[PDB]
Amino acid sequence: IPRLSKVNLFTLLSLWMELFPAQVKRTGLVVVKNMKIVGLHCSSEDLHAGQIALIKHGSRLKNCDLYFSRKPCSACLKMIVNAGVNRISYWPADPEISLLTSEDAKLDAKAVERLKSNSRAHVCVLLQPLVCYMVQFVEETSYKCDFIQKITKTDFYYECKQERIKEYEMLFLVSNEEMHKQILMTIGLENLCENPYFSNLRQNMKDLILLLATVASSVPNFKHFGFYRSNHNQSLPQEIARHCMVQARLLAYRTEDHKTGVGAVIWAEGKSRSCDGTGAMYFVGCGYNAFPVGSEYRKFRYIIHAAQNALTFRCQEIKPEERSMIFVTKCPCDECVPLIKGAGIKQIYAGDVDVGKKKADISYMRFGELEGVSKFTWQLNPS
Amino acid sequence: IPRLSKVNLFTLLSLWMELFPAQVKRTGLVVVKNMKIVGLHCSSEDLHAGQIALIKHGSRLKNCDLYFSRKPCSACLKMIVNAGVNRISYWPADPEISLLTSEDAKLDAKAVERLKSNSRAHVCVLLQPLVCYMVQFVEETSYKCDFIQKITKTDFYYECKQERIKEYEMLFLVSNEEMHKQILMTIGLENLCENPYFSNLRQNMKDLILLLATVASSVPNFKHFGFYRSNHNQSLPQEIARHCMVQARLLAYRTEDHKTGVGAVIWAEGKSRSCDGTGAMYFVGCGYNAFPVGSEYRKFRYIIHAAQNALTFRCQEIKPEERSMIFVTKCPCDECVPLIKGAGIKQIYAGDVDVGKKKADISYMRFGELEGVSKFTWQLNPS
Amino acid sequence: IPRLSKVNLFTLLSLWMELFPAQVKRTGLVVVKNMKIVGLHCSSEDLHAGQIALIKHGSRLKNCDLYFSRKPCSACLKMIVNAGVNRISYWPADPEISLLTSEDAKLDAKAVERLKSNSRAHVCVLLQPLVCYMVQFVEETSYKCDFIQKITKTDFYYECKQERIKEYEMLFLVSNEEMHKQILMTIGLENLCENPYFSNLRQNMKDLILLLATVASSVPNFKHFGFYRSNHNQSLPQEIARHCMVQARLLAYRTEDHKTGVGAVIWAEGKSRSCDGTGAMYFVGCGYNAFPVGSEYRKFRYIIHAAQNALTFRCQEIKPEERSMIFVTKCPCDECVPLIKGAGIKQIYAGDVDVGKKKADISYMRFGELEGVSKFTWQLNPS
Amino acid sequence: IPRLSKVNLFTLLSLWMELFPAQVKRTGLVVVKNMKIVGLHCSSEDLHAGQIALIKHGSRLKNCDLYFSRKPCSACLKMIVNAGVNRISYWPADPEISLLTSEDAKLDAKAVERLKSNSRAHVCVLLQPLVCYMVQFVEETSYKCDFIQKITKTDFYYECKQERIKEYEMLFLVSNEEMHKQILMTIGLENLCENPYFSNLRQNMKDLILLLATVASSVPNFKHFGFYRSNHNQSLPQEIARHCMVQARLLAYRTEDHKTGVGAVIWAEGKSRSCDGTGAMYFVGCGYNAFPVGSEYRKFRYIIHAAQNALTFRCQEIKPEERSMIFVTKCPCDECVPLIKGAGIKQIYAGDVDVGKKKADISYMRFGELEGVSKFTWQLNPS
Amino acid sequence: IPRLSKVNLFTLLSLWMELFPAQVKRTGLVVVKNMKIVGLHCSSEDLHAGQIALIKHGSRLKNCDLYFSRKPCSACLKMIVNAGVNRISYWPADPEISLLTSEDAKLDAKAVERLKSNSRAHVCVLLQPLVCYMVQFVEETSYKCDFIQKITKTDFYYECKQERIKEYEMLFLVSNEEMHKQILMTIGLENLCENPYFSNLRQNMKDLILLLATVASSVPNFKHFGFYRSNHNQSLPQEIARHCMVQARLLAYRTEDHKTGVGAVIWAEGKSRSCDGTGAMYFVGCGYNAFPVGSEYRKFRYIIHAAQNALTFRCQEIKPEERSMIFVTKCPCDECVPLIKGAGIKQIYAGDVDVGKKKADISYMRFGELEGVSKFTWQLNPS
Ligand SMILES: [Zn+2]
Ligand SMILES: [Zn+2]
Ligand SMILES: [Zn+2]
Ligand SMILES: [Zn+2]
Ligand SMILES: [Zn+2]
Ligand SMILES: [Zn+2]
Ligand SMILES: [Zn+2]
Ligand SMILES: [Zn+2]
Ligand SMILES: [Zn+2]
Ligand SMILES: [Zn+2]
Repeated sequence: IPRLSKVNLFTLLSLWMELFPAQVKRTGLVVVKNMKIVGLHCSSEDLHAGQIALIKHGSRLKNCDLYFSRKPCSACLKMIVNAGVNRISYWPADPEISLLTSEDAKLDAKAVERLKSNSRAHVCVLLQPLVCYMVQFVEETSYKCDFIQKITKTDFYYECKQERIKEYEMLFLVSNEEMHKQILMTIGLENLCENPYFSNLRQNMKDLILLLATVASSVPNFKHFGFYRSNHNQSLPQEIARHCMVQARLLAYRTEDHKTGVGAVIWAEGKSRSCDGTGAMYFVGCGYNAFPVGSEYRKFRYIIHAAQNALTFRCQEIKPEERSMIFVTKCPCDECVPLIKGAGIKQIYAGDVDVGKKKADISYMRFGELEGVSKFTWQLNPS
Repeated sequence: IPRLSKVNLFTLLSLWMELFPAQVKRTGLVVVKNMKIVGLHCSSEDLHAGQIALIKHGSRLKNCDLYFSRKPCSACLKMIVNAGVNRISYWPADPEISLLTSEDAKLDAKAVERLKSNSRAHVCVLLQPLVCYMVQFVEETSYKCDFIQKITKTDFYYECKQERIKEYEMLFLVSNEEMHKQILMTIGLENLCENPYFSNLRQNMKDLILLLATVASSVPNFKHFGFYRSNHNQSLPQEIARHCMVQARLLAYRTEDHKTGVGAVIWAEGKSRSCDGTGAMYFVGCGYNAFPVGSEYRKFRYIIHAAQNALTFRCQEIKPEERSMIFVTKCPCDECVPLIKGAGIKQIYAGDVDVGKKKADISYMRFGELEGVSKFTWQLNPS
Repeated sequence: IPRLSKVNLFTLLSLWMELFPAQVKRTGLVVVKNMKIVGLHCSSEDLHAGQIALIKHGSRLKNCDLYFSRKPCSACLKMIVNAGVNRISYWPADPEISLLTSEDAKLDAKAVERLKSNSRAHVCVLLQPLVCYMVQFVEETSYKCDFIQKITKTDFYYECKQERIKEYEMLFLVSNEEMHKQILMTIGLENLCENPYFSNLRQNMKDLILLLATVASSVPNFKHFGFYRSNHNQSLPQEIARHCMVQARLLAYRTEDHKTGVGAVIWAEGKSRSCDGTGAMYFVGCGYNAFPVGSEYRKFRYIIHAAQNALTFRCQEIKPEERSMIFVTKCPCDECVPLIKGAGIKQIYAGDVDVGKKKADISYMRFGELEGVSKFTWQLNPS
Repeated sequence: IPRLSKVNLFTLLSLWMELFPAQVKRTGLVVVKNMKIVGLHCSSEDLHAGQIALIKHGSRLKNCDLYFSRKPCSACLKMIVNAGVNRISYWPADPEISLLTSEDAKLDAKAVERLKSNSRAHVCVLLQPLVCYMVQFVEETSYKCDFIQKITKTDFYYECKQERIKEYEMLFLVSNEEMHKQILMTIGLENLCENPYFSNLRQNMKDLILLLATVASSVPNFKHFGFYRSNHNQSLPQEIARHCMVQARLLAYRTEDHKTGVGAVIWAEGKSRSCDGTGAMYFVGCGYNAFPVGSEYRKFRYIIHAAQNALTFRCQEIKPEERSMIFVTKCPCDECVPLIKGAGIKQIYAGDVDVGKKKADISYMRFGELEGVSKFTWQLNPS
Repeated sequence: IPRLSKVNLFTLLSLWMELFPAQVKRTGLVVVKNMKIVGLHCSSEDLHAGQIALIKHGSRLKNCDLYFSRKPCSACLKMIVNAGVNRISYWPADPEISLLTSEDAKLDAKAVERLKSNSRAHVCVLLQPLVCYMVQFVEETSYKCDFIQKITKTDFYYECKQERIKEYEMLFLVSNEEMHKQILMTIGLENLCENPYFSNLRQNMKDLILLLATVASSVPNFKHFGFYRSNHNQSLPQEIARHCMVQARLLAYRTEDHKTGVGAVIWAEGKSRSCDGTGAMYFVGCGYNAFPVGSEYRKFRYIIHAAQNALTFRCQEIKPEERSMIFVTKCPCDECVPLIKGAGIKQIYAGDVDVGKKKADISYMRFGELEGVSKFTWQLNPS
């Protein structure tokens, strides 16, 4: 099966983080340390994505790969290169200081280039072309996901997917070819301004947005479907729950071991005010189905599930007093439910498609009779 | 004087952690990083020792030596090797999935062997033969310990020692040679099934259990003896206090310099629910008398006391809101009492034998007149 | 412009930490890791500076540069070298155990020498001579600082300067050459007892005390001037606020190339008891105006402000429930105010000379319109 | 079987290197890098052992453990601590500048002590007590060695051992307790001047000399026995061949889990002048019959032979123009002969006791018809 | 005493290497690894300095600081950064492709700037201002050097110094204000084109050429003075001997703390053809008087002499077949002569001013009767 690239996932997550529900445009950000995500940020109405990462992490940004969805401003670049970041990737579309307006915006882009030159920071573009079968694979698996299939049991997917394609291309892409060349010249990408490198970057940029609109439509806003109980115990806002579930869906395409991909993400809600664009919520960990590191490949009994990787490679600890949520694309197995409950995760969001089913090596019986953790599943509103 | 080996102490502590007061058998665990204990776990009624370590530590298990008291199951082994552990030692007896019953257990043991070979971490047995004088030295010092000597002032020790020997032999040892050979064949120790490598392992396994029963009897349940106030402020359960004190007694035999060994262990009680087999309690730090690292050797003004090493080489911080207590085998000196009080440790458990004594380079006067820290000492129940 | 030496600042801060408001004398301490300050400690009436560092840091003292204001005692030296400190600088004045009295004091100093020889850590003296222009540069800038200039708007600075010169000479210096030679022979600096290496050390010691009394007088006690609100929300004690502001003033002289030096320090106040000599307050971070690490380069557009450096290279995290204070020598700019507010810093202490100004590349308009953060500025008491 | 310690072997080899045939006494030296010998030196009539190592290695002494047979003088110590050596072990009998005479010698020892104090090099004594069965094991295995058995088939061994004991103890040991007491006071070993540490060190020193005289006598100068060919190509001098064979015989006691021990050493003869005390010859590599660096568990099929270890962990390369010879205690097997011939080793010195024998997992048939390499075997002089 | 800076000495040596006797201009180069010189190169008539370093070192240029005397061309820069060099310092007077002529030269400079921008290696200028007493100190000591004093005992020094000042400033400096201003604009040094940074760089550049002309005149071509034998034996060409002696004379000012600074350099002559600008002659090692590294500090007894540092920190080995010679400013002591003779150095060049003298802790008696090593001393031609 096709496997999503690491730099393509961190780029896709950065674009998705820009769409977190809430002259200078919004910017998402992914902070990656040792090829593991250690933070997902968004630009609040007060601060920037590159400045929130400095507040949240500080000197811990040393030797970190930062993936912005817009080129960071001069103020936001000097602070992160001083922190110690070694790689700053960005989406080659309109930067943070909107060039589609100004003298200040155009002059600021020049300052970034001078700052990029005399500094050792690898401010570059890590965007990569996808595999030919990747876009077909994502569309095929999205229609079979636990969320589209749940609605089917109640044509709509393609209709909703087209709207996301329109919405995510007037936001993450410069439709005009002449406008994009101006931006690429202004942000120090002259070698990418000439064909076929201009068309290669543009095609791949459109290629990744199609994948994002395909994944984002797999957890759709449609006919009042959301995450609700089957009976803290309070549900998240539906916009946040769907956004965090798409993050798990994106991680599900990093799966390497099984033909069916599972991805999980852990989010916790602070009890105090926060400077991030996500609000009180912050990112705890993420993971996907994979073999143990080192190629440790009965074939399913040597895999680390999505929930287990999230609890293993987590940056922030689970605060007992806080409300911490986990978003698993599928029903947690009998192996992961004790770990999720044991780790102190208060709420579980998943798709109750495999619930109650016993297989040869995996079982989904503990999820249904789980006590102590609130389980929200994709379904119609009981009210 | 004989000095306990590092791998022998981590093996003994793992066996002792299995006896923490509270198909698949209980397992103790010692997580060691940079030759320093950074966690003492036990198998809860819900989770496993290997899975609890993943929850408590996560990715911090990287480059860690884990000492189980039973061979971890395939589920627990795949997670810890994924986290990045370095050396998975285990007690070469009945594994976690009990072989003394089943087809599922035998298949699971095979699954570990395939995972052991595919993976990189060294799943080995670090059990070592004891020094010839070690067992005699341990018995000699245990009769002169601050707890047995306190009892005599108010023949019994050997009577209690024999009972522990019987109890710990039917638990940590396979008495039947036929049964043990089946286990060693099943758990991949084929080259330890033939003599003299079969009697060597069996003798050493029995040799360490004799040492454990000797140390465990030095803090005995006898004539309603426990840790009570000499007159939070609430005492720990007597089973927990004695268990944590034997941990300090085990560390006291790593004392390299001074003729009398003192060991200390710090435990803290969380205010929330926990997934560990020890309950709300968790391990903060441990230490013993030793010269400053790097062989920095009066001969007593260059020694780092047991309390000071525990405060120095501690994994978890002392939470001011939590109830944290320290178990020191001997009365804390006038040098360690301010450090224990200053660090925020709420309770002190020790043997008030040296209390009030004024030696040349060491004094025990500040312990008696200590304000702000609850002091529990080995004595009769006042009520 | 003159730039303060890295080891001269850590030496000056250690002397200043000894003056934190509250047989054995007080001792200040600076813990430096990777050339960044990770702790500022004083000596409480119960504990020592070298023992408080062990409590606050523990094993985190590994590979740390410790700058004491007095030579640590044998008890304090053995604990820090056990932790893993590599370099222990000290002020070559009277040590912690006062030699200006005793047989116990003189024997303890000899014990340190054996410990210093036996151990590996570099117990040395890093005091360095100042630049010729440095001493009058500090005096010139101090008279033009935001605090002396504020008073003049309401011939006095030199009277304060002389008083602190007298106060800091009878405290940090041994005026008698006979007494100092005895101390230097006792504390193992026998090669510094002979000229010209005896007058060189004494001259350097006098130059730093002259510089310290110059900086300390820049935030004077003249009249009723203090840090009051420009109408938690409660002000710090005036002695603490002035002391913490002088720390920022000392950091302001590490400014890389900018003509005007700005320094910031962040302090937080815990709600529980503490063992430190500073009380409940602990040190969060420090910084100064400087270009991004790696010598990055309109010239002001590529500089990291004092507040931004403090937020980046901070050891402790900003606890939302605690009281956090930042002391910036100049008025925070429009770049730093969102970061200080975003980071959760509850109170701002700063000057108000530049408030309301609109320069070309910098503005000070958001400070006046700041909501949610208490602002304290150098002014007379409104009451 | 008793396995010789690393620091005991490097100490034993340093003593043996002092006996290389050729006010200030001759000194042997072993240079160890990554626990592998990278040089064997002796004090020439012109230079010192510590100065020859600097010439032969230079900056390569960085992070190396040097094992002298006498405490290096001030000139030798300052040059090797400059190079960057890690540990400088020595035999605590009599330093290079002999104290059994002078004011200059006594003054120099004090200079070494001051140089040790202010430097970070671990100038220590790594001498360790032997295992109880070690001395008996060496004695019994020496009568069954390939060289004593050869003479037997043509009571003498004990007679040769006794005279070696007299010679080696008179040279490597200070017989007078008072005289040795003075030396340990002079060379900064006061803590070893008090019983039982004075008797422990003295007993351990005699234990290693007894072992050395046992190993040295195993390749005895009895009658006209030596290493002769079986009718370059010229034989080494018999004193050199016997000395180098004992080196290969001392390595034989590092054997890992194999009842019969095999050790190898490779020496090459330079075509030009040399500053070493060994003459034109230099040390190429050493190795003992042992398992791979990890574990390899028919059990003989996974053990690395002595010749293979020497060719693997060799410091100097085999120059085709030079005359290089290898000394192996046992006859090279059919597996090692192609490697020795292939590596370019010109001459082989061995014991032809098990030559021509074909065992199950090992054969010795290729040695008899080895073409291109001159084979010298322990035998009586043909003429 | 003033001490020459590291980056300030490697700059001086690079300029001096340009003057090695033999459109595009000759360029000297210093390759520095771990703050130790590992190569001195000059631009041959067929190759460039940056290309000879690649041939001589290859991949060993990784993590090396290269100090060119002219900015390397685009061809030379791309290969050295491909090798993995760390810093490329240069003398900001005129690049390799001379700008004082062309369109090709001006275009080439732009290519270097683009190459430096998108690459990672620090192409910077490490030139530093001299200490105030430095220039006077060198002028005073040079008149008292072994070579000026030798001629004096046979006013001239100042006359030769002025000629070197006239020659070296015409070559290493751009006298015209406008021409140097244009070059700094062309080579991407616009930040140094504005006062006072234009006058600062020009003044410091003049200070070093004055320093170089002062040192280069300390070994003058006055009358028929040269290095001739006191009583291979063949001497070097007088131009080469004087040039190599000035290298030693330059390192004499790197001496840690001695009024009598001593510097040494070792050179060897290959028997075959070479691509370097120095011919078959290549650089072996260099050194100066200094205390042992590691804070080491009868003061002269703990000083590693210039010859000893040269042998310790040599890069190339002393090949017996080649002709290798050492240049020491002072007469080798009785301690360094055995090491120079032992290391295999064939010839010694020195100043026989203090030959035969016997001080307290140093003697110069062994140099007079040194057999086996050819000795050449500064004297009049015996013909
Ligand atoms: Zn921005
Ligand atoms: Zn699962
Ligand atoms: Zn388990
Ligand atoms: Zn104590
Ligand atoms: Zn102290
Ligand atoms: Zn600012
Ligand atoms: Zn010597
Ligand atoms: Zn063999
Ligand atoms: Zn070139
Ligand atoms: Zn010398």
